[PDB]
Amino acid sequence: MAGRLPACVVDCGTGYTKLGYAGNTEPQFIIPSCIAIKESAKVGDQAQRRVMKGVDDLDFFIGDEAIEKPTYATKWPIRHGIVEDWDLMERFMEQVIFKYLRAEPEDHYFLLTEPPLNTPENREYTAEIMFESFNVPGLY
Amino acid sequence: YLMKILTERGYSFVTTAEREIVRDIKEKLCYVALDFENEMATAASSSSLEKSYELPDGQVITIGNERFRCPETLFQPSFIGMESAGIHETTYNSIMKCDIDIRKDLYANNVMSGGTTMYPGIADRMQKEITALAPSTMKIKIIAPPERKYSVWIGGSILASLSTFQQMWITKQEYDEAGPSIVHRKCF
Repeated sequence: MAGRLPACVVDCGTGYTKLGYAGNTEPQFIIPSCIAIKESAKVGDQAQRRVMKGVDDLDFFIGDEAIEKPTYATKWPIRHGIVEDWDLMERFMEQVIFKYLRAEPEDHYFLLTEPPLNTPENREYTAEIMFESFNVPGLY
Repeated sequence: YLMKILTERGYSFVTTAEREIVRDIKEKLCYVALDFENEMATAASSSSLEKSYELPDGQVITIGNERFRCPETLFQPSFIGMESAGIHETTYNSIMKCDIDIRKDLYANNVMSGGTTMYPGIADRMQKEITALAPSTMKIKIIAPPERKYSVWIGGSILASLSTFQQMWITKQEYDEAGPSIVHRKCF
């Protein structure tokens, strides 16, 4: 059973994420849920607003190697009062999927993980994303 | 300098712990000189400057010219051979590094605080010394309140109430993870 490709698991841990590939017998990965962006706050010069035109103005890196990045604050979209960066978690996972795993989420199937004490809105806004951004054939 | 003065007033009779007390006589009786050259001409010629002070076991002293002499060094750090001019002159130079438009605005917007800012004779000297620096046609605001010293404390007490100001209180919880190693880039 498949899209073109079968199901796989990510366990989306609030320290490290873990996963493996169709046919293996282990998580091939158990890995830092972390990402680094400069937040040194001297917001200055040549100003612009209200215009999403082609950029020269982003400075960011993701995963275990983002831990090395200087002035880049290696944040963690783990859940720890910080929750709101489920916004970044999309772009983050888009990197993971298409660029670390180097994969195709409209062809595979998926299983993903949540805590018992979960509220709806943070997932359900990401459900348009799951089926319009990630456009998966099926998941739960 | 004022200690180096009043040794001349017979004081084979002075200590480390009394700068704190010179400072008292100052806070009671010193004033910012108004017309220093003529202040000296008057000091050289009149007893009217001279006024008494009192000491812990029942002892009077009297003082009056020293009482403006040391209170000129703010306009003459160059007295010691300090490279600073009179301070608002010294300062006015760095203002010259800048935009022209600001200048009457900032003259009409100058603000004073801290302990030693609070001396008598200050502004009525200073505006006329700043006048010795400035271009023509100015008008001024000298925002030098009573308790201006504490106005800086009290402004932090207001700031703390601003909800906008609270919006990134830096926690021990960041530090618990972070250690020290880049708090100077949580800074600018």
